[PDB]
Amino acid sequence: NFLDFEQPIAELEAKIDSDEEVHRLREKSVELTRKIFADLGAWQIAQLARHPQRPYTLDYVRLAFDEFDELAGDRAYADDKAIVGGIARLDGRPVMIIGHQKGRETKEKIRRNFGMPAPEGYRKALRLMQMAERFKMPIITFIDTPGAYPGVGAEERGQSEAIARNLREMSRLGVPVVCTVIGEGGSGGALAIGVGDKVNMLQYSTYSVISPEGCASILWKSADKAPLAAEAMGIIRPRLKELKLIDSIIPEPLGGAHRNPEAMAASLKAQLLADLADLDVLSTEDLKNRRYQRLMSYGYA
Amino acid sequence: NFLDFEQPIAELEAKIDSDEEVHRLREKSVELTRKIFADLGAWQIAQLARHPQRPYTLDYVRLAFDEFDELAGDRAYADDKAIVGGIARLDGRPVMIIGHQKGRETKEKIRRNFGMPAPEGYRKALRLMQMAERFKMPIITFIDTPGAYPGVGAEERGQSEAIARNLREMSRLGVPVVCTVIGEGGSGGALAIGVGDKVNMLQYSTYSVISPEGCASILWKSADKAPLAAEAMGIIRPRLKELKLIDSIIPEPLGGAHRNPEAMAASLKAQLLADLADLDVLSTEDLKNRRYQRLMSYGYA
Amino acid sequence: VWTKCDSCGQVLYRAELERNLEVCPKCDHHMRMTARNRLHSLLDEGSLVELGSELEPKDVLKFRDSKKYKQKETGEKDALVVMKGTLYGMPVVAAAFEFAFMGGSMGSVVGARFVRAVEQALEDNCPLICFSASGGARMQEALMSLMQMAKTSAALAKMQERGLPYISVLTDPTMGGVSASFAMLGDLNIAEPKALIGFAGPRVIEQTVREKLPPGFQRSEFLIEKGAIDMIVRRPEMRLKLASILAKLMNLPAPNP
Amino acid sequence: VWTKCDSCGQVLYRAELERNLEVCPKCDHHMRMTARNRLHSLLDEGSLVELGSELEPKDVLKFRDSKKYKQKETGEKDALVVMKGTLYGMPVVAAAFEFAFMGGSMGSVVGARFVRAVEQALEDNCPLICFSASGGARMQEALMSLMQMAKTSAALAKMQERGLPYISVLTDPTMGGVSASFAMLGDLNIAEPKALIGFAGPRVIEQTVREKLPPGFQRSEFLIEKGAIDMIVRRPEMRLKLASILAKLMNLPAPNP
Ligand SMILES: [Zn+2]
Ligand SMILES: [Zn+2]
Repeated sequence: NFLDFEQPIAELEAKIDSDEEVHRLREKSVELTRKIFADLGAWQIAQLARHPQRPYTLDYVRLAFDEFDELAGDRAYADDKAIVGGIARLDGRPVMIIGHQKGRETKEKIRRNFGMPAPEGYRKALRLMQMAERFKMPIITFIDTPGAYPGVGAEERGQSEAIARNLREMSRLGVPVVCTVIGEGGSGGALAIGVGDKVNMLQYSTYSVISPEGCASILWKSADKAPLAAEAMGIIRPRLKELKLIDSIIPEPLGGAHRNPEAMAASLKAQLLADLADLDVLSTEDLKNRRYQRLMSYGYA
Repeated sequence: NFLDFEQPIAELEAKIDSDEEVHRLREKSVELTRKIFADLGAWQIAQLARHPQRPYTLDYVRLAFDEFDELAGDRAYADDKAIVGGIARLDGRPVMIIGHQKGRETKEKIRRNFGMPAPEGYRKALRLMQMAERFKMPIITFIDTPGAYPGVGAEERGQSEAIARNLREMSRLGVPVVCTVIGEGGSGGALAIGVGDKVNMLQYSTYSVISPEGCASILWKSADKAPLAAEAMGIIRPRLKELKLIDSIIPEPLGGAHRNPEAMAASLKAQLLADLADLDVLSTEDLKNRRYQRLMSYGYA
Repeated sequence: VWTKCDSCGQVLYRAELERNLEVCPKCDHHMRMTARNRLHSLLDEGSLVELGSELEPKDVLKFRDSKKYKQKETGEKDALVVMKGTLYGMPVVAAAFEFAFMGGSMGSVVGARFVRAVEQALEDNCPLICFSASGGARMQEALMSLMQMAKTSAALAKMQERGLPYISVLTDPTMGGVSASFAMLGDLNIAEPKALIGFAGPRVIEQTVREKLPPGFQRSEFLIEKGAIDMIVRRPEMRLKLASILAKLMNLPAPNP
Repeated sequence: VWTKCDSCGQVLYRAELERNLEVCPKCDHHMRMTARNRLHSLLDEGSLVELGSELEPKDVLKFRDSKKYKQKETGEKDALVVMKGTLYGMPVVAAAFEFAFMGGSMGSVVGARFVRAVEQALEDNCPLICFSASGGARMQEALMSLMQMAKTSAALAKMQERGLPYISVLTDPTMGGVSASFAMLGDLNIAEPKALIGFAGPRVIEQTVREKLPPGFQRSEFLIEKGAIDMIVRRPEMRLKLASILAKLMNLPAPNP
């Protein structure tokens, strides 16, 4: 449950047990939980992103979309459980939703490799983006994964090609694609479904070309000194926006998305609607050109 | 070596051991081997098709094509050894060659499932037909397989979808496709690479929706009574041609293709050249339309 | 009129297996469901307009028995039955196999009729749905049967470049030829509960590796885990679900449950 | 000038590892082969025209060391080196990684330069070849590095719908980011003998399943059997072979050996 430094907020949760009007001392609860979050360090942020009570793909699927039919398999090997995808409506408008599904409990986490997919997962992810296009449908993805599952079968089964083939095929997609990092944007295993027209990122989510711990123990010969790496690379929401890297930063409730998923859904569901509409004034031809263009610009050369 | 009823021809092979001019008694060898083959029964034919000394894919690859580079793998699982494919020239003209590779010896046969491919083999077969198209290249396939490998991994890996996906994708192929049954045209595992514009069949090769033995032990509750099935279904070269089913019947040397692969290559290599040229007077648009048309006509409704 | 259940035995009143669509209410086990009936239980009311009815077979090879094994126990032309119509006011073609007819064996008529559905759904410019149940291709028509695969699959291709949704519904059982053709080329592959689907029958498959076949091997539930199936929908729910999905693929308004 | 061999020890005269292209003549073991040299050993004579040379990096994040770790031991801008030119009189672009440069790490310049090769090969309307050697993306440029994957791969897409052949040559080693991007999106994926290719390094991979990694795991020979590689061509033969293949894909006349 409750994160680390949220302790005093957790302790202040001792209100339910409770003149009789003092019940509104929680005004101070609202503060504190306000000042505590005002000065959070890079490393501290990634912890919220990885927060144990943070909403996952399916949560928003149930909180913001209706008539969601989850499609399974890649047609050739299996149905990766680290990837959730299917056809649903977004205020009537059918959409193709694809995302990393971690899992609250340690058991679900196991059943879904903590959201790290195997090559057969990206192959499924793409099959769906492809079905979207086929039926002039929009594609909405939710990124939240520690990264692509590193393993033997993964390699033996083309974890590289799988990812690559997606980066290629996604760019040529002929419909709008809004990508939101709702949690942990890990490596290219996250990028394998992050090549979109609009690329929003929630206030406390992160994104990096490698996990902090790794980068840490590689350029600092120290594991624990990961926080140092986190602030070095620039894995935080704004740190990125200041570089044309992400389009918009969707904000979370007071003290984190976990503190109120129904409001977070609101904010997000809204943002999607925004992008997914100021994008229909574009012709397929233009859309793709816009994307390709935005794609070549990434970087400084 | 030598087949069954070819015995007297085998016995007559006792000439090498040998007036001195009698060495041309082999005029009678040429006959006999002429009269023996003149009256061969349906079942007897399928035996030549399955003949142990019959030329396989690679044989023609080396006998009629040059600069042959064999491509491997499907990009996702493995490199099926029951399927041979690659880029070569046919009198300068580059071509994409794909075919069932059985294998002379019992060891090679094992290394290549006696030419029965696994779903990962058709996936490779298609990847290559696709690379052909991409580079405005012709596709030439050689059919010779007992059928699609029936197994657990085969099923678990989509032997059905694999085959189907090919029948679909092959029809839409945007280049000329000449298909020749050089051996045993078995089920849809052979059909998985037999959807062509021109579909020739060697004189002694066969083709069926199911093997005789099976069909036998299913509609005759008898295995051995397969020959009966063979004549019933119509698995022989002409038996088919008499039904707009195959385009042309390429002839084999005197007494079988095994009796002289260099001549068979000649005949075949020729036939290909024929079709693969009276097909270039067609526009892609027309080509495909021609094919689709020839495709809907199959049957009697 | 009191039938017994395949795998359960729970006696049941025929009129009951009606609003329960030939399905066991105590075991949920799906059972043999007529080709013409299915089409009804799907398409709305009255809208049913049969296609390719002006299509009948014929033995062109003089096979053993053949002409005689080939209509009194099904009152139908061939294993497949195409039918135009609507789903919740949505124009949509359908088609279903009659596993009672020799095994829903695919051959000439089956392929022709199918193609029809595609031709029809093509100019009308509407979705296509196909319920599949077969044991392979009609050996009695040999290579004619085989070719059907390449054809039906070739047509389905037009269907797709056109952007029209085709849903294949694989029902117990769907094997060999059909399984390995249009019955697996659907935009959405949907299998009814505990169905038996595969290319080679367990029979032959077994006497090959000469061992024990894994548990579930070739059942909706097995397949769905090998990613060969998009989802497994129960029969009663099938009607609306199909409309639900199809409705989204077609951008039309959701059906009114 | 008498160097020793990596895995063999067989002393060798430098001038020897010349017409033998940095390859062990007694062990056939392929060794470190300069990025600018490779391009030479491929492209014909004189035809070499460098592209994207007017491209140099810069630290935009103020990383640890960074500006200092970033040219005296390679006399090059960034790990990749694009070069226009010809092969047996055939116009063809090329590009190769300098694994000496931090690890051939992909980042900003690497991606830009690559894109160039594609842009160049696009209007010229000629084949593209890329020799790859890297250990991942340049962490020093963070998400900028990552994005390169999506970009280079996005461009390669234009290349393909245009019908132009792109051959990726994976050389020991090609891992992570590049491995999982354009380095695996080639029309033909060719690996040099006994190369080490993969997405995750054996290092991390190992300390995961916490066991012994299979024999060969991630080597040209292993990969080729998992179908990730089209074929494995030796270095000396590489030149002509590339021309041979490319020549066929381009319909041009076979090169004159
Ligand atoms: Zn029951
Ligand atoms: Zn050596």
